[PDB]
Amino acid sequence: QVQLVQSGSELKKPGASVKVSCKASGYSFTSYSINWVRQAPGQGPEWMGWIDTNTGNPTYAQDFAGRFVFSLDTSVTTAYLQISSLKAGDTAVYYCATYYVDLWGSYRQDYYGMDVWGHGTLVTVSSASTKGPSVFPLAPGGTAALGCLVKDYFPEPVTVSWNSGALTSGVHTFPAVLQSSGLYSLSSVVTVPSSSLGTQTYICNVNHKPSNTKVDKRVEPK
Amino acid sequence: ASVVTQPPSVSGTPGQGVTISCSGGSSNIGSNPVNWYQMVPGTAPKLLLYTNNQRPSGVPDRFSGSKSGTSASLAINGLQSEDEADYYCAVWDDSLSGRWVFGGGTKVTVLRQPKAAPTVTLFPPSSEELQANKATLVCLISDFYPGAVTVAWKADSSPVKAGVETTTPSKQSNNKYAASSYLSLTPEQWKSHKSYSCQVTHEGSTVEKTVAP
Repeated sequence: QVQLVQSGSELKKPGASVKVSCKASGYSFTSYSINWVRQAPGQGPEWMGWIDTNTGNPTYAQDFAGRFVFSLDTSVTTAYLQISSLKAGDTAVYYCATYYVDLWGSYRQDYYGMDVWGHGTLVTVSSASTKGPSVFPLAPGGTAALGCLVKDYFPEPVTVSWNSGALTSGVHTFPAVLQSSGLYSLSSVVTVPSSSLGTQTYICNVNHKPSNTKVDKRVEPK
Repeated sequence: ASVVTQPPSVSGTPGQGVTISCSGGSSNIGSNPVNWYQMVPGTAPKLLLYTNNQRPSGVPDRFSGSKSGTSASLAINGLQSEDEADYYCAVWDDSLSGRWVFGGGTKVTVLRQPKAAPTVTLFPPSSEELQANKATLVCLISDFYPGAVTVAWKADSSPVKAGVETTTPSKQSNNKYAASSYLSLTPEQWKSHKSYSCQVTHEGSTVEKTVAP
């Protein structure tokens, strides 16, 4: 059974370099090439190239030729990917891939080694360090919505309640966005009758453990 | 966008059949064999079909593939719950410099409740933030199903792109989805326009919310 074990998630500053690993097992490592593919947020995967595990010669897709380096340590049947001068656009999941060797004769060193993929290694290019969120109010008959914008914190998670936990009906706390800074921001919102806007008290309670941050923020219209 | 074109979202009730188009060009789909991949969270990407229509050991025969002219297709006949996933077509392209190219992905949902367009709420920046010499527009998107949306912003009547950050859709407690989009401005840019608009497209239909200073 062909197996590819990839190294753990990485957080690196822009301008830095990173080296990720792909440990292969279950087959003859030097008889079958390794292919590399990444997928950035939102986008479809992008093929980066392959490396001949016999000769060691790498071939790079046009768009990855330069800052990206495929290498090997055949003695531990591991393929490596190194990226230099990391950019925001390098933030992605990086996959190694090879053949269902059973279906490709005794030896194959070409770009068709795309049958079996590792679980992927997330590389996040970030200059963020531990930081508490800034909290700002969100204000706009029928129903209306008010809330709290929990802005620029790191790392996850933040917890949010309303009126000390007493208010739960119509509360929706949204999963955080990860911006290119490496900081997170999220929003939590209470849907309420419009008449309650500015006639009733709404305080959001935001706790960010890593920074020892507790913030209570009252939210009113306008 | 991607080199080969896939519908973002395809759906059916269990047992129904769906197809996923993959539209390319002469230099790719038109001349080379196509692979299909299935992406499930917590699971490595999985080869579903190779050389257009060949199933690896284990892939059920309700999955079938074909290619004609410059397009390929993935058919799933008799949708089951475990088929809910993102699907990607891929092919070698001789044109660019030689590289595999991928579609942008297709989310297949096995419908368990009626399609629901999203609720969209757009918040302007607060006085507090503007006082801090910053500005964030907040576009929140909930209760949509299937869980796929695309978000476009516009300053007055012009598209912006810059300063936009959008989350992936995430499942809610009621099995519909939520997403959010943030547009970062300067206080000046906020005041120097008549309005900003957040446009959310879901299953082909766009909903627009607008705020003004």
